[PDB]
Amino acid sequence: SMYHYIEQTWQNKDWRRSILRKRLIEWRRQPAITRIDRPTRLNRARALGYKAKQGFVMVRVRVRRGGLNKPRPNSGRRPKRMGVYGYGPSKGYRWIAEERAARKFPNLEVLGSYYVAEDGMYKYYEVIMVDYSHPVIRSDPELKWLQDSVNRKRVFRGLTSAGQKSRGL
Amino acid sequence: MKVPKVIKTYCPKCKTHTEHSVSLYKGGKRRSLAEGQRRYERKNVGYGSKRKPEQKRFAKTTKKQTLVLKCQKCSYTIVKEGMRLKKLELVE
RNA sequence: GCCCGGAUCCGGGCACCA
RNA sequence: CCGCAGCCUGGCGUUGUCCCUCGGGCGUUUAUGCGUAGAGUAGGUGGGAGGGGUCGAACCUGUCCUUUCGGGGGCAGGGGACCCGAAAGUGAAACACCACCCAUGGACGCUCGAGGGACUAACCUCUCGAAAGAGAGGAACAACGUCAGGUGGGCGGUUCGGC
RNA sequence: ACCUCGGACUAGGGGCAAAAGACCAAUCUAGCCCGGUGAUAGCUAGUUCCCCCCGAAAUGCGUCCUAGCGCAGCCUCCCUAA
RNA sequence: GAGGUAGAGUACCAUCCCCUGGUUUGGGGGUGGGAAGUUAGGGGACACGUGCCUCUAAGGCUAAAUAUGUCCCGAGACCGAU
RNA sequence: CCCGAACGGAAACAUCUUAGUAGGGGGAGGAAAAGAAAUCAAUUGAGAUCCCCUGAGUAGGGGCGACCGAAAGGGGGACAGC
Repeated sequence: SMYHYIEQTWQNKDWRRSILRKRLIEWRRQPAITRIDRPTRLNRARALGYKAKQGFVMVRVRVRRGGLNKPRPNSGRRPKRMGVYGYGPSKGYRWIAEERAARKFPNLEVLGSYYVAEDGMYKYYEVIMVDYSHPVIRSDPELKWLQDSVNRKRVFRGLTSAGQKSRGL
Repeated sequence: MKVPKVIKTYCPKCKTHTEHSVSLYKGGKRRSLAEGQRRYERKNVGYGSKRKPEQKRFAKTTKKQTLVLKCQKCSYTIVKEGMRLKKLELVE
């Protein structure tokens, strides 16, 4: 399939990593949460459940890498509980990126994510989101589970793929 | 105190009195990967105070001098109880 | 326990949870 | 008694293009050597008294480099051909030839570093622009993330024996 | 560097101080409310009916121990044993 | 009988931090490196090798068995105006 | 689902415990969450998840101090799979 060859050009250590560097220069200027027209990696999107119907949207999110933005305590602590450096959010940056996308698009449900790039200050992810109220999605037989109100806003309760991994499941 | 280099005592392997060569005891290297050194390093990761007690007050000035005797026929070694002295002058 | 310098000892900087 | 922030410094990442130099190594390339007794430069282990000789030698005369100028190492011609000992000294002899070592310097192809210089397109700063985008200056440093060492009553927890 | 009024800003290990540890709603060498929380107290006070039988110790050693405890000594109750 | 397919910054490694009974062995996160891909991968209490045994990560969904009590019915060696 | 103490106990106290508790922020439902083995155990066996009685204060962690602490297996309740 052509999807097998998409993953080969974007694989590991390649001349393609000269093309991808040029994109990053543009991506650093666009807003931190943007809707994009088409997935950058169709192999990753189609495996996670993206289709070419209307109601599927693609969002790119950039976050800031590093550890937790943790302040030094100001009241009295034992020496164990006074340390700052080395802490990272037990939630992954992949799960943090999905959460910020679900804030800006409150009518869509997160289906998956994968990252696309990385530089010295940010990490970039792309999130697959679907509109559960469009009549095209409402009639789909493979997403009939998405008509249950318990299956909405799952990203906030750790029920996505990135959340299951981080819960030790 | 002076002690000879060679002493004739009982070799329990040979079951008789044989010649022995005399030396003073000296310890080895601490050998990281000892179980109590693996545990100490596992305890020093993270945040906290000084983890373990460390001696500060010292009273003794000498140390117990131990003699090591090696049986010159079979290399069997007997280690003797120590005794508080200044420095055992082992020269013959 | 070290390195190093100086006449086994001395000095300097680092090693060292009964 | 201890911790933790802040600060200083180094590694890794973001971080790229051209050089030059130096120091390591790998397979090669080569030519250079005086504790004393003595024909005299024994630095050492061996084959080796034969090795060179129209299968062209010992010798005078100079250009030249060098050294504890001691003295040896290389130049063609004049010479158409000669010297070391198996012999004399040395705790260890043959400039009798050939090998390796200690040890000097340079060069080939490869690797690793370490330093210095330049550049602009990342990154940063400013200006214009509603935005899109354009211009100027700096620049692979700064800045940020992460790890490591130092400093650190700035702040936090505590201990401050007994009779 | 005068006195005073209305509006506004600064919030608790924080503010504001022509500096007294002053002031921050009669509260300040760290405000108040609610929660942790019925915090801990070898220390102090109280601890509610009758009769009957037996009946002490204020000593030794160890203890960051001498206003406390552990091990022995001394009281009481039961079984055995012969 | 012959051929084709099987989920990537993912598994894993070093280091730092927090959890954990997880201890030279478990889980998650930050930083750096980073596969194989069916002639493949994972696991079988330190690490590796050889047999044997067992499974298929990195894409979702899924009744019943249970947790609660604002509320409605019933019950009770509950209280009885401090 | 993330962030996250101290009082107290250790007869002092800092690793530890208290406790991932109290608390803070975000998101649901009449239930939530989990859920169809890259699982267990051992001479080649069992067979998704959850809850109760056990295994068991066992293996194991710890100034190896105070203290902390499983899973497999056995008996049951429901017992689907795409």
